[PDB]
Amino acid sequence: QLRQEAEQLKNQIRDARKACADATLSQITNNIDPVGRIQMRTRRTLRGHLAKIYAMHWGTDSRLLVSASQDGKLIIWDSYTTNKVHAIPLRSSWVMTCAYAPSGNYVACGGLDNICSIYNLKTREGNVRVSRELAGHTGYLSCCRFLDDNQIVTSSGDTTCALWDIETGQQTTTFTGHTGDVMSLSLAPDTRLFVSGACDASAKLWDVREGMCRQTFTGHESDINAICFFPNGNAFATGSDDATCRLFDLRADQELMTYSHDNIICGITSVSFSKSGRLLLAGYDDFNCNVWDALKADRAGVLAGHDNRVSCLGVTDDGMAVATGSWDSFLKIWN
Amino acid sequence: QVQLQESGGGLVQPGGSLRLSCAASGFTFSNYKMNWVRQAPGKGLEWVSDISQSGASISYTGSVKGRFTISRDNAKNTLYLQMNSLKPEDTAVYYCARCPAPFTRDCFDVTSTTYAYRGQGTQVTVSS
Amino acid sequence: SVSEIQLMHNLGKHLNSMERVEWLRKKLQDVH
Amino acid sequence: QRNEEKAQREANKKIEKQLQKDKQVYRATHRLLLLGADNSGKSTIVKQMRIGIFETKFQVDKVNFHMFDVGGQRDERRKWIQCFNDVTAIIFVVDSSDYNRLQEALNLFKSIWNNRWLRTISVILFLNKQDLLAEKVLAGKSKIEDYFPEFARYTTPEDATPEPGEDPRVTRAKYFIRDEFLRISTASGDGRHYCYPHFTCAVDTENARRIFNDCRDIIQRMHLRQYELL
Amino acid sequence: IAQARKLVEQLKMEANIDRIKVSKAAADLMAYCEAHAKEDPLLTPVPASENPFR
Amino acid sequence: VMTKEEQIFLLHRAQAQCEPCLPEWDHILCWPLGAPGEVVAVPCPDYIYDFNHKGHAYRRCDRNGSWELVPGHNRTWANYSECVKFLTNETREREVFDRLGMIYTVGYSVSLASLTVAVLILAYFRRLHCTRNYIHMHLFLSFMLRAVSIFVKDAVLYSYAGCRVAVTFFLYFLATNYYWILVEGLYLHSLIFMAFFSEKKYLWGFTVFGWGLPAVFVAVWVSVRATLANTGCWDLSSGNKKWIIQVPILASIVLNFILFINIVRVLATKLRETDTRQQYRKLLKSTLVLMPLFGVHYIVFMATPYTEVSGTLWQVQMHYEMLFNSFQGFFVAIIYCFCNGEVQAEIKKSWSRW
Repeated sequence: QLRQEAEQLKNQIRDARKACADATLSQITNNIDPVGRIQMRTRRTLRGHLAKIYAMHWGTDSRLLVSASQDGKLIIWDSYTTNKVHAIPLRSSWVMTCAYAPSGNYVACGGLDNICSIYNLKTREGNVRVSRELAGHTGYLSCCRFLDDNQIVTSSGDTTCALWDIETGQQTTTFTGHTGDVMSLSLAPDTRLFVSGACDASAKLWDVREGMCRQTFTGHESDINAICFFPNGNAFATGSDDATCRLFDLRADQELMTYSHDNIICGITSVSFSKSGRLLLAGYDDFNCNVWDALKADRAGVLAGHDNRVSCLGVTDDGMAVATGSWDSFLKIWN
Repeated sequence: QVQLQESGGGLVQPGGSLRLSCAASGFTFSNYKMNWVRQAPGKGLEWVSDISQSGASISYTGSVKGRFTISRDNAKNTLYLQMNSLKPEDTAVYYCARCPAPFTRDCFDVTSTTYAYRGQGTQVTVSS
Repeated sequence: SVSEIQLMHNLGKHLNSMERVEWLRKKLQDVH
Repeated sequence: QRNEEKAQREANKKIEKQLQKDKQVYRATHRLLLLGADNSGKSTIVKQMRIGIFETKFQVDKVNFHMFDVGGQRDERRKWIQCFNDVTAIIFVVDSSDYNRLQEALNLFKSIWNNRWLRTISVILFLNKQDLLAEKVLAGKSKIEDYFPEFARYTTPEDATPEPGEDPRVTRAKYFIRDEFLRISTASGDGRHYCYPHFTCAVDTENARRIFNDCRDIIQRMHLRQYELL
Repeated sequence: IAQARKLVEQLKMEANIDRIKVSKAAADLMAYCEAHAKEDPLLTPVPASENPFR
Repeated sequence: VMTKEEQIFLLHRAQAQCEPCLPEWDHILCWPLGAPGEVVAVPCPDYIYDFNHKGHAYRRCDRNGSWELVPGHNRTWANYSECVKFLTNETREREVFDRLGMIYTVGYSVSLASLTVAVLILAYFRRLHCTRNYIHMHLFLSFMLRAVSIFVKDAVLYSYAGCRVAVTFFLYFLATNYYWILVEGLYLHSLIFMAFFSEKKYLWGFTVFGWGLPAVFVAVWVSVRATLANTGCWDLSSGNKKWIIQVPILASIVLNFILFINIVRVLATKLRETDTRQQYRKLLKSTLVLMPLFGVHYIVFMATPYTEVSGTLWQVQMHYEMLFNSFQGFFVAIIYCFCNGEVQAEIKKSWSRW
């Protein structure tokens, strides 16, 4: 009875998707002016990570970025002058995520030690010290995103997105619904919703206030490794192991467009939009990133300058440059 | 959506023949190394057999080597497990498990407790 | 013995001996 | 004012002094990943290393090893195993006694061996509980060919060095399981990565030397491949 | 039975959303990519005078 | 052995001494008194280095007491045939020495062309700036300075401020190439014998050893020749003073061979543990490409002493040596910089990218 009722509920959901699929984004946007061949050159290369860079996060000022490497270092770089503002020795060498607070006062990181450690940069003492440890997750911390100086949203490998109160260090809200390791987040501009791709080819739109899954999107054929909202916050794009990126629209609730190429048989590690959202920047496992025209699904260009797998990708909040970490321990900035 | 709906299964006397069919949907069938896994009553998941992308390289658990035949039909996007000889040990639920990544010969996590790309499963029980 | 050094010496001495016989021929012609 | 520029430059000189100081320590220390199961006996081997994740230190001949056992995570390991692609070696520990679970360890070995990221890492494969394997063969109740029909057509390899007072039946069994692992190792591993099979029990006072010894061979061959020798 | 008991209403709350047409929502991405086109320093390359990275 | 200078001095002495038939100078010997109507025999003179000293030169004295003339000439009859017994007039070494130079001048030319393009490949690629390729650029440089210094010697003298210092550079730029091969062997032997060898820790030790230690025994040999025997362009043998350069160079060639045997012994073990035939198919490939790097060409004719030029040992050895010595830098550049898995990857990577 349960199996039949659940399956028959999916029928009208699929029917309403086909009903509202009046046309295709390709058909509507087939007459727009193409973005044309885009050539971004490496502007600065940041050196001094010993091991592979796994994560990276820009600051809100578009100047400082924080990078994590698999050797217990959280180096905060100055992208203008290429200087190490701070180097934080992490307790566990294995760190899979890092976030820089919107205020820039604190910096977070976590990995296979199951703890989203918060480090206080504004300590009056010589160097930085660990602010608080966030225990309560039972799986590798895939991603950690700040909401404000006291609220942090985390993801783990135990199908658990959690929202924490860093003052008390207690998991206030837990988000449950994923059937797979949750690999990434993306907060909406207003920080009221956040999407979350997991290892079950299903991105779920969560509600921060309620803790309930507002919507669930499928269309991918493998683990989703990256996800990012469109800068307005009414859509998002995802990157999976099936060597394609799919753009989903919250209000329409279908797969608007897919970014796949015949010669590409490598998964996507990271995606990110430009400030205008016209370019999608997907970081492939074939050691370079490709710049997809988000409205035409055309390869505008390629950022080929990494020796190893591209692990992370960021665009500054003013959009003036694109950082790109990789497993070759080198953090390059593009423009 | 990725969906695997197995068919076949039921009561067959020992030595019987049974044809399990796995109709894949929502992905390119031709890429993934499809597997077969089964769960004995009051026992953990175990791996039965697999098959490569084009059906080149085929392996079996050994407990069913020579008794079970596996083939994939990329025309209709279907997987098969032709059973020849059944033992009372073979009573289990057969799940049609798919390989996570599309173009790789490795297959991590197919016998996992909560794997995503596995089918619902069909009870295959043997008795007279 | 390194061949390079030995060959260098030998070429020097070779040219020395050629000069010697060149003078020898001159003296022979003188006596003649 | 230019004062802030010099202080920013001054910190970078002090920061990059610390990174160089800790770079020597990081490169001079070898990282290992320990893998197995509930009944494998990873817990017993880490006890022999007396000289959410579990960090083991042992010093052999003044060389530091970090042995990383991962405890916290779920049974799905296809995304956190990518962290350990830069390790020296994967210490894969197998329970050779339980033949029911021994096929699952072969599939786990195959996924590691053929992994797009682990395809350049050597595996120091340990076949633990060989004592419990011997008593299983001698009893005769548990039959290998029930699980592995190919064992009916197997003979002890010519490269066999049985221990004194070892029954022929044990050596025929204990080498079929080893040889079964090496079928996968030799199918695709071509100089990129190497398997180092071994036979250990719970009462051995070693497996730290063997890791030190097998790591030295891994590093030796890594150097020789750069010189196009191997 | 309990696991599938909670699945019926979880999926029901997803089906009650006030969905709109693709065509209406498709044009919104063009509208935002055009309004902010001029402010994106990667679609239109920026002179080295105000490009901090040069 | 005897310089033209010395031989002129000895003849001058004999002339000053010279200054029946009567005594007279014929430009080479003083004739004595000759008995009337007699054959005069004079021992072939001591003062002529090249003469047969067991012989006599002959004149005839007239019955009239005049030295006998040559029929239809004013010339004095003389017979010097016995003195010239060890004399000839021909060209064997004339073309052999020229052909020896002809081989290696072209031989070192293909080395210089191939190495210079090779060192730049290892130069401007940041990704290849490992400590191993750091040994290679220094070794590549050694075969370049060797190929230039040898060219200078042939051009400068074989075509005294320009020759006293040209020899010193020739010896120094040769000892370093015979030593930068030792460093290459010591480095590879330390990666395989030292348990977790510290590459960067000892990298400065090699650079001083490769360039500096050769200068220690070349300069002291210069400081010994100058203060004892300065005469000539320093291209002559002073007896056992030539062993102050050769011995330290030859002591390097045995160490490479002892290190090459250690590496091949180990690389034999590694292939056995990775089927008996496929060990041969890979051991042989790796052993032949380790000959140009380790310089095991030189061990063949290492302990051969100074020998006569027309000797069949001298002819083959020099034809063998100049052939292999010249082409080494050529063989090394192809094997270690053009048939390189890593280098070929990047050149096509930058080719495909650009």
